Amino acid sequence: SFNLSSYDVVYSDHCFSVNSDFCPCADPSVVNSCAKSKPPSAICPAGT
Amino acid sequence: VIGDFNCTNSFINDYNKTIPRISEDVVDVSLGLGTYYVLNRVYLNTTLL
Ligand SMILES: *[C@@H]1O[C@H](CO)[C@@H](O[C@@H]2O[C@H](CO)[C@@H](O[C@@H]3O[C@H](CO)[C@@H](O)[C@H](O)[C@@H]3O)[C@H](O)[C@H]2NC(C)=O)[C@H](O)[C@H]1NC(C)=O
Repeated sequence: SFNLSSYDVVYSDHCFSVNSDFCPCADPSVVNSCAKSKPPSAICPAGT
Repeated sequence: VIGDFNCTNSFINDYNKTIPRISEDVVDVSLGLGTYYVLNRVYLNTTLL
């Protein structure tokens, strides 16, 4: 929930669409690379 | 994979062909197939676009 005050109204600015099979989940084969800019990884459920 | 839940975890195969039996007959609408009636209208004995 958007924790705000008792009289606050939330409005969106940029709405982005994406396909069904999508999640910000890196493949578990990102243990180490040569760029030293490894993002955090997490296992995503099947179907994406 | 349709959903994100496990209904049953038994009797799962590996691979197959599963060729869809596409019909050789094209969509024929000359008899009225694929059309519906206009909402709250009759249009008795006439042709309309
Ligand atoms: C809405 O859908 C999600 C996704 O299907 C449901 O989350 C799933 O809930 C089931 C049942 O609690 C989880 O199964 C359990 O997993 C634990 C390990 O975390 C395992 O020890 C148990 O034996 C059981 O198998 C499943 O993991 C979980 N999946 C995810 C991705 O969170 C959720 O419960 C559904 N909510 C409602 C209200 O139906």
